[PDB]
Amino acid sequence: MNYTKFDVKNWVRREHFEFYRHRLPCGFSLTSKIDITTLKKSLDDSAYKFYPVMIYLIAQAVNQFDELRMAIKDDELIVWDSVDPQFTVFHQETETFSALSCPYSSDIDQFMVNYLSVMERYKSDTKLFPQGVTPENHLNISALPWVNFDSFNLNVANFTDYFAPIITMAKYQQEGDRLLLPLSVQVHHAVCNGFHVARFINRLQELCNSKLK
Amino acid sequence: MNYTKFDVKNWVRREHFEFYRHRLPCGFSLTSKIDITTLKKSLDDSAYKFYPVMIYLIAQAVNQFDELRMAIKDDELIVWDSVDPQFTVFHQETETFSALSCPYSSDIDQFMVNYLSVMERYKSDTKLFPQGVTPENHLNISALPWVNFDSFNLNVANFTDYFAPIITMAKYQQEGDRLLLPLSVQVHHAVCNGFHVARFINRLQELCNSKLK
Amino acid sequence: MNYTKFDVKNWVRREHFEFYRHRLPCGFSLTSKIDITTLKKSLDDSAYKFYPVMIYLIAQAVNQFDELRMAIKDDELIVWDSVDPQFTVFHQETETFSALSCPYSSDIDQFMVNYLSVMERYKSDTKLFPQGVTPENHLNISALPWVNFDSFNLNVANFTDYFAPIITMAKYQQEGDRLLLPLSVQVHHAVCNGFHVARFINRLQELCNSKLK
Ligand SMILES: [Co+2]
Ligand SMILES: [Co+2]
Ligand SMILES: [Co+2]
Ligand SMILES: [Co+2]
Ligand SMILES: [Co+2]
Ligand SMILES: [Co+2]
Repeated sequence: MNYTKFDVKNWVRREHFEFYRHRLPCGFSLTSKIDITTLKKSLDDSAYKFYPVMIYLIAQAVNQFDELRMAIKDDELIVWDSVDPQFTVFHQETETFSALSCPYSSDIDQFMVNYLSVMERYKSDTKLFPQGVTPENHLNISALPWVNFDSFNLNVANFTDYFAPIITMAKYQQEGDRLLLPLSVQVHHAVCNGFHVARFINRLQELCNSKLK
Repeated sequence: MNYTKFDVKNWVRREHFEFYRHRLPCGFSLTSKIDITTLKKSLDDSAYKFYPVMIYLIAQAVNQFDELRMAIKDDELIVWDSVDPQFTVFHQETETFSALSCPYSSDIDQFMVNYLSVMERYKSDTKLFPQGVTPENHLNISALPWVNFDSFNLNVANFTDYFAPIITMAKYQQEGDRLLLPLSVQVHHAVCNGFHVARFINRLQELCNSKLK
Repeated sequence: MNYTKFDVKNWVRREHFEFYRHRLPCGFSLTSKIDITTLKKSLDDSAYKFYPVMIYLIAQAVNQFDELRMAIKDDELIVWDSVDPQFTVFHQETETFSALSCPYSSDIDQFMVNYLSVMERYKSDTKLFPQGVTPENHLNISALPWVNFDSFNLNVANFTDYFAPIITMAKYQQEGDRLLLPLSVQVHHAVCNGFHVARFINRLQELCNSKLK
């Protein structure tokens, strides 16, 4: 068991969780711009690719905060020890997207090897879920490289007890001397508030500004 | 009775109200940036705090327009003579937010005294609604001070006949020579359209640019 | 018959369509900024008005891509040969909006004549749908000229099998040496993905940068 059953009996956010879960079911999206000036430099002195490093960096930050790793399993509220990213891959020949995942690793070079192999194996597989069933301990990551956006938001009919963060990136752009990346974060309010989203974004920004390895 | 029953029989927006209320239930959110350069200067020559003045200023503008003060009471469509703001307060020890309100006043200094006392009284109260039942004649105001956003949007499951405006502020930032504040406005389309939201924002901007007292 | 019944039996996006249509009903909105510097120049050397040219230009691009012209008719998935725009008109005396449409034409001057006459005929008609029943082969276009927005999003209760794109424009603004127009695109995920929205926006931008006639 790769999760811990959360002591909700005793949880300080108990009232908050039930209000936003059942009283006023709510989630929100917010788009913010990440300075990736430093990151671009780091990439430049390396052989790492952009999409693969963002995946890694987002999964790395989601994995430092518990509230971004919450779920319901057995009608119980759990916390995943770790999450693996499910990212999108564009298929040029069909104009559709496939969703892929691979195991997260604190070792970036091991991450990269995991990524390239999943990519090699399923590159021509235009099914929606080429690997089958999505692992429950996941996060969704996606990228719209062709257009810059100031906003993005998913309008989903029903969102009951779906607590995995959905992260979307747009095309970066030169905003003077800075290179910025619009990143949309969408979460459920039962487990995550505005503070927790801000704390993830401040952490991701830190990481973009640090050495890769 | 602190409201007037609206003559809907005769209302020019009658068809519009029923279409967006029952035919195609709809609301929208929009985020715009308020120049608060002047405001910062005003604050600087004063002892007023930021969050408290924004609250006051938003409640002041919501209180000049009727359509932002609408509601259903008794299955009747009403207009509130006045509304009191319900703002959020962050509790650092629990990572949760409390919602508080206090009486609106055209006298800012009286507003401030109302604010500080409600704050003093409930500062350590991490309940969600420390004061109990929210007053019906309200508006929601909230602030995400830790992160700058270009967009924000609430995804609420059901929104039936909930006509109170929800306003969210982000961290301001220096956009050249200007200090700007992302402000998200979310409303129901039955009572408020794009014109009315724009008219509120143009009015709030005016007010940010004027003397406080 | 102004549509073709789509071979969905054989469609490469078959799985994608049913997943986002029934499994996880989903749509999204995204706001991007269109450089209309060139366009302003073109207008300047002409007698064309802004709202009318944007309408024309958006309808022109929607009409080059099939996926933006999809619908359900007879429980069948169709593609419209062509679509006519339904745009909004502000009535200053009532503070409400009317929705109007007129026939699309590859000849801009013919477009303009169609537009001016529909405008002349229904200018003082504050009904919501002054012309009656909206043509099925449409797109919605709207404009909020009074305020600049970085984001916009419609929160619609139910969106079942409604595949027509909704496009919203804000007030442009001078962003240094460029004049930019925030444009919000909202679509259903069953027929349109992030690639297809980006491809529409890249096409509209091209068109803004080209001669009118
Ligand atoms: Co419950
Ligand atoms: Co860990
Ligand atoms: Co009705
Ligand atoms: Co009054
Ligand atoms: Co089905
Ligand atoms: Co054609």
